Amino acid sequence: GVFRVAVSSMISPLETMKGYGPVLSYIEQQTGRKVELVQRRTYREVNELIRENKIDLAFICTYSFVEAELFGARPVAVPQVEGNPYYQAVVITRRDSGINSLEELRNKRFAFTDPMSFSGHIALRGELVKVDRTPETFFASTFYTYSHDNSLRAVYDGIVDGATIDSLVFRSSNILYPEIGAALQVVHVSPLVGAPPVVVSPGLSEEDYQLIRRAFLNMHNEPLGKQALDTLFIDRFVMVNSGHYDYIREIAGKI
Repeated sequence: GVFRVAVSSMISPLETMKGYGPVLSYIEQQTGRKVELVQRRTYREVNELIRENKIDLAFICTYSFVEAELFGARPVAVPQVEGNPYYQAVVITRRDSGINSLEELRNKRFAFTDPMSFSGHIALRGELVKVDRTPETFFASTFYTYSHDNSLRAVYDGIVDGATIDSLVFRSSNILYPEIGAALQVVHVSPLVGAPPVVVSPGLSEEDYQLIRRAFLNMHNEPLGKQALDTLFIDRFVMVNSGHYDYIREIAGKI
């Protein structure tokens, strides 16, 4: 049958099929199966498609992966970006705010991305356990933007006092958008975590799992695979190291 690949529609609005097109063509080449792109606004909805075996493969966030593993989602491979199969969250404020630390955001307005994002939510919910607080009992108000880009924009425009976003989104935005760049500062960085594993649904056969894993790990050695990687701003796919996610697994237990 069709091979269904699920992604969030909010990471790159209007540019999702443009971004994923080449890698879907690569999956078609390596599997011989017609590929359908399945989009949802929320990572909660993407995880429910995986749980119910309504899709074969998904590009999900790192906290989504820690939840999806409990219902038998299997990691395929991990993207290596800027030479690292790992990353962190950054907390950003305006240089002119007088808010120069995570601590000084107490009783301030804060933006998260998707509730199931590590770099956009769970990193900060986890760290606040240190002082027996939650976002709701630490910040004056919280808002879920479902977008690293839109959280960065809300800090820039002064709508919120702070946000947590992916480090590469921030550093790339600083280059692309020079004025937003000069207005913003990183005041806090999270611990390191593994890059989000590409996953398959629990229903997939062991032969299909091995075929897909080998295709992802070999993608950088195939001409179409190289085009797919360049388009996604990924160096290559490397083998999953389960230990890379243990900080997130521990946070999940502490809520």
